Amino acid sequence: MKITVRGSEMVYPAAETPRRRLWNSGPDLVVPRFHTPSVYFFRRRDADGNDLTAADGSFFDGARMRRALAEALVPFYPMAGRLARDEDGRVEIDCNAAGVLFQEADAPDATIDYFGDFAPTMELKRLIPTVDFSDDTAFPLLVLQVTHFKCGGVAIGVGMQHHVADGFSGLHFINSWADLCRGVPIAVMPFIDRSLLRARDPPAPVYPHVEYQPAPAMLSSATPPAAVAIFKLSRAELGRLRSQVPAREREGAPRFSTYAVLAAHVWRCASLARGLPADQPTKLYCATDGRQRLQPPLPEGYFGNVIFTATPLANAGTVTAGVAEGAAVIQAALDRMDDGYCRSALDYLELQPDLSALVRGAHTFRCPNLGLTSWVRLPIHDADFGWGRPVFMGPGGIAYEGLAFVLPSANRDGSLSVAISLQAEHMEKFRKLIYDF
Repeated sequence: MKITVRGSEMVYPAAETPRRRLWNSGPDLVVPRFHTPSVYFFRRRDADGNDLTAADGSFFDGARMRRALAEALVPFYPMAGRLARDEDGRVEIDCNAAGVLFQEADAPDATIDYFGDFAPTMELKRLIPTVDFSDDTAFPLLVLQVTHFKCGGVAIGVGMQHHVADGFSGLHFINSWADLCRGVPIAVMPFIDRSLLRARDPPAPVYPHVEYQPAPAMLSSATPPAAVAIFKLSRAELGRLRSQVPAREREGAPRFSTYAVLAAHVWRCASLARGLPADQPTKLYCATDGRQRLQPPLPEGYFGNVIFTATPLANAGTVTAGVAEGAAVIQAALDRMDDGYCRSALDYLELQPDLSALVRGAHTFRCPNLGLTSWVRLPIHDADFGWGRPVFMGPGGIAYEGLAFVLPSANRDGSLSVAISLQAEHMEKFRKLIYDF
């Protein structure tokens, strides 16, 4: 489709902000080097047919948005900074207010329906500003593009460098930016001090942290194309999937989380689709929010990365045997993510000679392994700038196979969607397995 950029300027904070280097904790460091993409979609009508155009005739006015942005970058000032390194070469956030990129764009001939079910194909990359990554310290930490489509639809494309914050804090920012645009004040101010996640001195890990160890390889005696798709499960279908996993009665344990059950189903379908034999090890990466796992909990508004990863690992024979079998492995891995495990992780990271080596990429999630992230308890549909809530929010283009995302439904109908990337041949199979229960 045809998209032209009609305007692009750096936006700076609306007031004086602290000039300082912001220290990064271990979890702030073991993140992807380039911008993490996400996209919001908005329609001009509310499905009841109601026009969402404002009384002043506005609909995502770039000027009002840029205004509210500059304002949000005051409390959220690190978002306006750049990367940098200290004496020791440790990456940190140079809070220099070098600003965030804001672009407006037009898709003259296409409606947002061009994007269909909104699967995170690489077609979505067009909705986010292109970044020149030639210099770590050159590029802005946040780029934004508002694209206006034929028939009145709007996309907001977000590219955020994850050293500054995880998805939880990123959404806190986006939602605060929207709050201000809609004319409501920021409910929870960010708390900006990552020293709360410093390692103990001396470090004292008590687990080996399997989550940072190398992922299993295919058993031995050109990169295949990567397909991306999205699959919806109704509240009723999820209920039926759950009812297939016997409650832990004689056990006395709580029932498996819905997350563990759905994740086991996805892991199973992916492993079957990939044709893994029973003796093939496979590792699932489940990102976990440490904010409330740590004790005492971090301050409300804590601004940064607090991600700790549960990595269930089993032979494919176990995962493919049944959803119950996979769910038990997954729930056991989730259950070990307590305060002690998370603090041990901080110590483990402190002992590493090179954190950049633990960063996960295409090599981590390629067959036989898999990443699964849930956004189900994230406020991803709360970004109402004054012209309505999004009808969809998702990842903005998955470049390689082995990543899956669970997304709640915007209309609150209790449905979930699974967006996933696999090798093309495996996706062909997966399409026919995901609903086969």
